[PDB]
Amino acid sequence: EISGHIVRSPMVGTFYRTPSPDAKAFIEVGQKVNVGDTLCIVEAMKMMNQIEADKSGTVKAILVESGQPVEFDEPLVVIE
Ligand SMILES: *C(=O)CCCC[C@@H]1SC[C@@H]2NC(=O)N[C@@H]21
Repeated sequence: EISGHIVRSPMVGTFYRTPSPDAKAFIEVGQKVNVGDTLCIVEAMKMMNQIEADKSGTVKAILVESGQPVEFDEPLVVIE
């Protein structure tokens, strides 16, 4: 059985769950995202790699661990 969809970081940077401290937190666990919705930023050299969920579904968890540097092909967020 498939485990949904997993999003692996395309490059290296810095994962996160809550951008601008004065925000509403990005797509965290138990969250709902639809093809066309935001996801999160990578923060690679100040590029704001703000990804946008394009597979719809409900986030299951994160393996990259926000606040931690990102690496090529890193499960940023796994959707259910
Ligand atoms: C880049 O100019 C310096 C670091 C910027 C950090 C960014 S702002 C939105 C995210 N939230 C946070 O705490 N850090 C990320």
